[PDB]
Amino acid sequence: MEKFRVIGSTQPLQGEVTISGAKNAALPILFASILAEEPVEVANVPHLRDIDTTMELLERLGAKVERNGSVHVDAGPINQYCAPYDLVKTMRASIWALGPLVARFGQGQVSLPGGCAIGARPVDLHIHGLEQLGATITLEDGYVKAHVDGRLQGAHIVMDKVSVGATITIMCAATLAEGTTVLDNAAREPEIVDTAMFLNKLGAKISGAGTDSITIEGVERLGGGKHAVVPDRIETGTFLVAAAVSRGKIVCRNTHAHLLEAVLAKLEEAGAEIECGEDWISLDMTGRELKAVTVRTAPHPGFPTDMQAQFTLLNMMAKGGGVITETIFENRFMHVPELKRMGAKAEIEGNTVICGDVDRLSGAQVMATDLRASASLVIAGCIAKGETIVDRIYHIDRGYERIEDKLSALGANIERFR
Amino acid sequence: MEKFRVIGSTQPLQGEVTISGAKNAALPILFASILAEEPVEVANVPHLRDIDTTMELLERLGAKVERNGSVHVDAGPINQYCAPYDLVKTMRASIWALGPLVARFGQGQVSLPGGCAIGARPVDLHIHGLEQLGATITLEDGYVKAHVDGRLQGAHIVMDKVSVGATITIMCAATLAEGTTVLDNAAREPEIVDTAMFLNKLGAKISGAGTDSITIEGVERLGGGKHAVVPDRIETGTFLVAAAVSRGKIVCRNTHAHLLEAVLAKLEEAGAEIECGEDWISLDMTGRELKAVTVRTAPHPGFPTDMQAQFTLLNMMAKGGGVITETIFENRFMHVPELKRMGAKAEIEGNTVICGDVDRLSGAQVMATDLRASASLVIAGCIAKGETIVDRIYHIDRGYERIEDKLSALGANIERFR
Amino acid sequence: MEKFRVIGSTQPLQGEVTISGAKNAALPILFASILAEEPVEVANVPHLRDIDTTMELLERLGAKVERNGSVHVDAGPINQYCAPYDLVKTMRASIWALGPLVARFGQGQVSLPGGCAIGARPVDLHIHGLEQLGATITLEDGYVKAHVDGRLQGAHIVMDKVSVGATITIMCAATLAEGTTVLDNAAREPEIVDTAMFLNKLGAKISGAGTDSITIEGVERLGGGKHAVVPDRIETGTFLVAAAVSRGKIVCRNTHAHLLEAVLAKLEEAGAEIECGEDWISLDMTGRELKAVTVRTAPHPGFPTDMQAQFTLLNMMAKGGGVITETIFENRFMHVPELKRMGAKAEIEGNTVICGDVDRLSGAQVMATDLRASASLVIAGCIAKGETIVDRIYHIDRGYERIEDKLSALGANIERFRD
Amino acid sequence: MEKFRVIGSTQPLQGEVTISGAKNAALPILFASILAEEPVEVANVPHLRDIDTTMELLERLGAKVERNGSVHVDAGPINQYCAPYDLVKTMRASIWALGPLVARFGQGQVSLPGGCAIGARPVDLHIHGLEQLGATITLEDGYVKAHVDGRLQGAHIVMDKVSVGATITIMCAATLAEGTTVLDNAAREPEIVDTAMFLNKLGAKISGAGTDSITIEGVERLGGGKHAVVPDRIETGTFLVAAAVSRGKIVCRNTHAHLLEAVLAKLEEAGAEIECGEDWISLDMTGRELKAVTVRTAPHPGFPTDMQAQFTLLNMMAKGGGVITETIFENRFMHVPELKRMGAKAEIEGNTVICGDVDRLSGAQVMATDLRASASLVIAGCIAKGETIVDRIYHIDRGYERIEDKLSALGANIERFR
Ligand SMILES: CC(=O)N[C@H]1[C@@H](OP(=O)(O)OP(=O)(O)OC[C@H]2O[C@@H](n3ccc(=O)[nH]c3=O)[C@H](O)[C@@H]2O)O[C@H](CO)[C@@H](O)[C@@H]1O
Ligand SMILES: CC(=O)N[C@H]1[C@@H](OP(=O)(O)OP(=O)(O)OC[C@H]2O[C@@H](n3ccc(=O)[nH]c3=O)[C@H](O)[C@@H]2O)O[C@H](CO)[C@@H](O)[C@@H]1O
Ligand SMILES: CC(=O)N[C@H]1[C@@H](OP(=O)(O)OP(=O)(O)OC[C@H]2O[C@@H](n3ccc(=O)[nH]c3=O)[C@H](O)[C@@H]2O)O[C@H](CO)[C@@H](O)[C@@H]1O
Ligand SMILES: CC(=O)N[C@H]1[C@@H](OP(=O)(O)OP(=O)(O)OC[C@H]2O[C@@H](n3ccc(=O)[nH]c3=O)[C@H](O)[C@@H]2O)O[C@H](CO)[C@@H](O)[C@@H]1O
Ligand SMILES: *[C@H](C)[C@H](O)P(=O)(O)O
Ligand SMILES: *[C@H](C)[C@H](O)P(=O)(O)O
Ligand SMILES: *[C@H](C)[C@H](O)P(=O)(O)O
Ligand SMILES: *[C@H](C)[C@H](O)P(=O)(O)O
Ligand code: NA
Ligand code: NA
Ligand code: NA
Ligand code: NA
Ligand code: NA
Repeated sequence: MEKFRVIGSTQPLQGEVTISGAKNAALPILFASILAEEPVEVANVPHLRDIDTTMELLERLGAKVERNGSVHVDAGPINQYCAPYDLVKTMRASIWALGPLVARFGQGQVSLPGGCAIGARPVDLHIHGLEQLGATITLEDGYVKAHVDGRLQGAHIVMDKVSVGATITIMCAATLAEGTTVLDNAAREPEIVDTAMFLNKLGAKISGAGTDSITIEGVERLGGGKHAVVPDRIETGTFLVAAAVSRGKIVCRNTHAHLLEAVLAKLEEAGAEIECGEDWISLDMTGRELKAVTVRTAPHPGFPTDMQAQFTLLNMMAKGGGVITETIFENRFMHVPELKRMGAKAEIEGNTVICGDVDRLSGAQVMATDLRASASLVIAGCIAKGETIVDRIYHIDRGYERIEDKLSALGANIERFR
Repeated sequence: MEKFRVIGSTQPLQGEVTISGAKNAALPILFASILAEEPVEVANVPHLRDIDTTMELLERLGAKVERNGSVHVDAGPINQYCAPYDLVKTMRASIWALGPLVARFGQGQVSLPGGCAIGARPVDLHIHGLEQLGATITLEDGYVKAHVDGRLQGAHIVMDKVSVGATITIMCAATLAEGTTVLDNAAREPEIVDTAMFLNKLGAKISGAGTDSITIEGVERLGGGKHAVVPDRIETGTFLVAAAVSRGKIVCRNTHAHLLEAVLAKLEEAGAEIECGEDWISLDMTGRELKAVTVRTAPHPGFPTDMQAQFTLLNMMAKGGGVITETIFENRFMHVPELKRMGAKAEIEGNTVICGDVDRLSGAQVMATDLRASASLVIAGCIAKGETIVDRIYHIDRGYERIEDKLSALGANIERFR
Repeated sequence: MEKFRVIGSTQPLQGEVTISGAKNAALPILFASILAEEPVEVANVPHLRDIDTTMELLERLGAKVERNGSVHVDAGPINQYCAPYDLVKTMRASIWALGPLVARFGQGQVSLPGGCAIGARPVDLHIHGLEQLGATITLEDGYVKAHVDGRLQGAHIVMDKVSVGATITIMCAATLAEGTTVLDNAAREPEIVDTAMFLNKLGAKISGAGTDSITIEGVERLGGGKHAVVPDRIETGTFLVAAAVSRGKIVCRNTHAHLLEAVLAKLEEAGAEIECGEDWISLDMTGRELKAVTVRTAPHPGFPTDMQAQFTLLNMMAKGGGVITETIFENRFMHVPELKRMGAKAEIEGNTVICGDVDRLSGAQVMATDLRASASLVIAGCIAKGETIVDRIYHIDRGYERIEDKLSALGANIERFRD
Repeated sequence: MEKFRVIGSTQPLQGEVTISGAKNAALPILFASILAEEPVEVANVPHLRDIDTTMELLERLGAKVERNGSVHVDAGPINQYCAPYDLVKTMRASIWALGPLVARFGQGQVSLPGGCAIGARPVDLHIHGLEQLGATITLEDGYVKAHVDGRLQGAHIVMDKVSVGATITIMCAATLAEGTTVLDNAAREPEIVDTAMFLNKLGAKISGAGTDSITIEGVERLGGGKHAVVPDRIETGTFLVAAAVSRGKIVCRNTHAHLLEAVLAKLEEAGAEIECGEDWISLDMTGRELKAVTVRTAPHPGFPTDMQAQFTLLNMMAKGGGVITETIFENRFMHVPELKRMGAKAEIEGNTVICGDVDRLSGAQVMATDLRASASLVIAGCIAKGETIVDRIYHIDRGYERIEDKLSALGANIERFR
């Protein structure tokens, strides 16, 4: 198991960082490419483990896949329709293959994702969504087995809850259904907007993406095309926090303020000065005193739960307390007892963390548990005093491309080892 | 203390009900008219106590007010700026007086509302939204005291949580600020749309209302005009549920399905046949079995917390159990133990009620506690066996207009008495 | 509708206060006397609205009832078996009438309590506990109708949750059942112990009260007798909070520390010097810095939920934050938005209050919603700057005896008034 | 990693099983023996990973240790005082080393445990209680470092909350203090009672163990002795559920009903025939109808949280719903989504699972995440239709001795493989 050895410092993290394509846009785009009958190019895809898994999954369906900067996909010759346990237990996102498969081939099988470290994370909304589009779905031997005689049919659908994943499953499958689909109470996340933009280039007709009502007019087939994935707003916030919490000064390139206004306002409120350009965001925390903030996770454009662990660390270092309420997932405070091992002060109650204030963390051996928690611990390591060992660092590589290099270019002292 | 004596019946409720203007659009529109220098007419306003309290409150500022079908307001000669405790303790919506006063006159005092039966209901967002428009705000003798030297200044504001009230405060006040305001993560409720249509008729420049990003270009003054208040989606919901739970058959006039797509979909799922027209909605339940649903309250267009009490009842009488989860207010199951007095089966756990199934309620003396719970008890009274006395019915009059007359036309047996 | 006009001061509250008998012991014991075939005298009973309500409820069953220092009760000639809606809507402890009546007479009807301000407060455990003693129970037109053909039958009962009320129902009712009952996971509140002491004087055979396992050996009947009610630990805590929060000095007479060790340790943790005698407790906070504390309400001997609102105020005036977590009742933070009107700082999330720090509160008009919140507002009145009007003050009289007079003896400026 | 291959059947699980000594007794007793200057012998100790790890902990302090039926410990020559990271990350109960060490040697160091999967599990109450006995405690490099100049000082302590672990820590440490200690609001779990019996045989002076006030009079030193560990009530509960959920008939030996009255009563309420002897409990579910039940977890003698996963399975197979509220640990529902893979039906909200009804589960591949979930998954494997693979089965050996053997003796078809 790979680990990070991090040697901390009161040195501010400063410099520049090039922000990669969004993990959470590139995934649903690549799964959406199953619908396409012609070759497809997806530019600005980061190198992550979840993309290798996704790439392998498409290969195992009969698609031809190749990558470096872009990923090229020829989904034309797809002639298998299963996403097996072996891969799904690796990556629950695999659920996204069920919609495109049934919609294009009338058939689809996908291992039901078991339990996630951050929550039970059921998929009822995906299932009920495709059923509403005319599919028949069962569970046999732990596989969600879906099928429809003919084409899926357009329907008016109102989501019980706001769900990113399910909004996508339904929107994507609806592109090849007969007639028109109106999905109400959809999620507004910008990766949804990007997945629609991509599909529309292939010959789909999706309108209202990024509003709570999405209209999809079904077409008989989708073609080919090129698309550059939207920048990663979470990677972006992650580095801004890294600068904020170290009295630092950083500019993020190839990223856009409109993707993360809630985070940018919270960072301004915690003391930072923020500037924005055509395609960059800068943060200056030099000579500014870090102040605690109150936070409530919520659907976009509210505060994203993917920034929650990073702001737990911020508040732990910020004077004036700091309270974080997590509404989205039920078990996403696993970073707290780890940070406590480094001398951090906080208390948990239901869905809320109440942070104390601490001048400086102490290096210690800690263990990553999930993707965003993992990053917070590495940042903690950078500012702490002495040597930090972050075990199980493969979690980071699921969502950050070569984070040790990116942070090293900012003055961090990080070693990847076995 | 007025009461309702209801004699229940197995007879399904049938007929027509004419839906009134939305209470929650009428109110902010009325408070918004404080910004107007010229006479205003607000049509399609229901007769509720809360609208009387709002009228009394404008009178006390120096406005000229009168009504019957419409409400007529001349806020030109206003020369006092305090909303006093004796009225605010009656109706917390009075905080809406603060923003217009300070925006137009540079000054405002409103009594800080105390505890609500359904929740703590703080107004921290209203105060902090106004502070970002450049107002200086104190609390003194229980009065939220706001002031600004000159005009408020437009700003970029990102809401910390979704709030209907706070969104309104900020939008209305920004219509007279110098420069442009952008309000992100605003509430999307349809009463916000209405208020904004109203304000634009007076010379305001508000775009994006009904989306999560509201842009307001400030103007130096607003003039006069005439506006008709959007129909009440909650009152619509309430009668649709009455029909459904008595296995009956109704049509609601002067309403629009697009105001309540979440409610209509749960009524369909529960078994009801629903048709919609240009300005009407019907529900037919005759010879259809009532089926339990799970519901989760959320901000519009999700399932409204103002429909939750009524849907508790529906589940209590429906087969298959039913689960209602309330995310918005922390204490809105006060109806449950009073319904249990009538023989209902339910268990509360945290923010969730788990309903059993019951064939028919039994009449009993019960007590209304809040507006929406009140109507649930009344509906319950109509289907129960024997006589139900609902104490403290003045709550119903705050939000429904002569509901004993509307239900009477549908065949209910209801007496108002002391 | 009565109010208090409180005028605040920085002068610490100082002096003595004589603790009355526990309301929450007085009540079960009076409902318990329904079992008694002959005269009973209950000493050390406070003068409260809830006791007046209990005495009328007893009268309406056919008991003969008088009071002043004590309450005298002859339950011998009881001839009716209904607790009517008009009384239960007033006081939900009226549910305790169900078990004695069914146990002694084979029958009892009691109106099913509605919603309470502080939580839904179902009574399913009382009912189920009585069903398991052999009773048949139905809900008919809002009334809990219980009957049994003959005497109740002892049973081994394991409580699904800890409930003060239900433990008492089952305990009392069991004293006239045939054979032996063992109640497990029983509440251990001292008011249960005192009710058990009371019943045993009348010829009952209750053992293990105050532990999690209570054995009741049923008897055929119960005599009469005399009992002085245990001190009120909540009133005790409430005055000790008053001294502490006013940076003052107090001694409470006719009370015992062993009733509230959890409150005392938190008061010491808040920075107070506390001393105890055989029947008194003193607190001195003079020259001392009030420090915030974290609290988790929990069954006795844990931190009592009835002290929560008062400790909410304590933490709001204390430095260092302060976190209060309520695990018992679901909606018991109504005092918070009212204290906010007086300038307090706190935020609520779920079952937890996170308190800020404030040097001095500010007088304002405020509304009592419940008994314990009522007292916290009064105490806040005493230390705030200026005048405070506490509306709907009748709540306080449900559980405190002439509280304005007790506070006035300490230095407070309080006026009960109308209109 | 070892796995179980289970092949399910409708065959009822029937026969006998011998209950071992309680895991949760044997551990605190073996940590308690750090106090003793003379050899100690602890009989009826189960063969479990956690007991190997404890024996290793003890040796590393310099104690002499053998086992098989019993564990022998000679703590006399202890010359070291650290519980290192490499052991604590394996088993957080190593915290119980801290108290005995500082009590006996004036010094102790223990790695601050990180996150547990079932909750954050802080240890604040152990620290604050040892400080109240006169210890000075610090956090340094992730180690809890305790020390006192001389002997500990008996104190009057009220626990902020009920904690099994801290109760024991404070109780054990107090046996060597100068003077008397009174631990109010103490935990009452029978494993505390057992530990105190063990200590009094060595010369300690503990009384009240079993109630909420424990009085310990300090002595100078403690000698040696023999003690048979109390039967495991959770292992007992677990086999009783296995029979109940299989329409089965079982008798458990070397166990006592008074250890688990809460569980027996819910089993009876579920429709099972229970009978109890001097040292046995039997359950007969043959030809009986399994009925759902409600459970609220709570401190002993309430319903134990270590039975909650098993009772989740039970209610999932029982008719009439089933609600389970967990009030002790904040993330103890990880079995749920894994059972869903097997066709189980249930939803979760906050601290509560709302169970549906299923006639028979479907074999699938599933993942154990903790001790009690692990066992519930194996039992589900025995009653499901088809083949079930439970991965990461080492979890189960942390607390159940040779469970595949105990279950085969009841009819089951289980295979341990790699
Ligand atoms: C795009 C991606 O690869 N993963 C992201 C995606 O996860 P994901 O799409 O799983 O997140 P969702 O918005 O679907 O889920 C949010 C909440 O809704 C619940 N829910 C969801 C579906 C369902 O059928 N039933 C149900 O109850 C989930 O358990 C969770 O409690 O959005 C999350 C919300 O920002 C991000 O944190 C994840 O990083
Ligand atoms: C229009 C009107 O007269 N009343 C409606 C309005 O109330 P209202 O405008 O009060 O509702 P909000 O959306 O503002 O409140 C929603 C949640 O946000 C919280 N919050 C609100 C303001 C604030 O400054 N801080 C804060 O934390 C509230 O306590 C609540 O828990 O919207 C509610 C939600 O649809 C409706 O049920 C009410 O019937
Ligand atoms: C007259 C009297 O002595 N009143 C006290 C008594 O009230 P009371 O006896 O009502 O309080 P309980 O101990 O019964 O209630 C504890 C918890 O159990 C729940 N519950 C209770 C009974 C039941 O049948 N089902 C059920 O679910 C309640 O809703 C509550 O959440 O104890 C409370 C808790 O210490 C004190 O605050 C009250 O001042
Ligand atoms: C080795 C052992 O005997 N383990 C058992 C023991 O664990 P353990 O002794 O760790 O359990 P505790 O009773 O201490 O913990 C109960 C609750 O208190 C909290 N807490 C605990 C200690 C502390 O210092 N601060 C704090 O907040 C925990 O988060 C938990 O939510 O009791 C549990 C409760 O039945 C059982 O499930 C475990 O199997
Ligand atoms: C953990 C985050 C989930 O189970 P995965 O499928 O995304 O790994
Ligand atoms: C209850 C709904 C609130 O407290 P009000 O101010 O509207 O009376
Ligand atoms: C409120 C405290 C309850 O409903 P009561 O019966 O004591 O008035
Ligand atoms: C999980 C059960 C805890 O971390 P452990 O230390 O007992 O493994
Ligand atoms: Na902080
Ligand atoms: Na139902
Ligand atoms: Na404080
Ligand atoms: Na609540
Ligand atoms: Na079930």
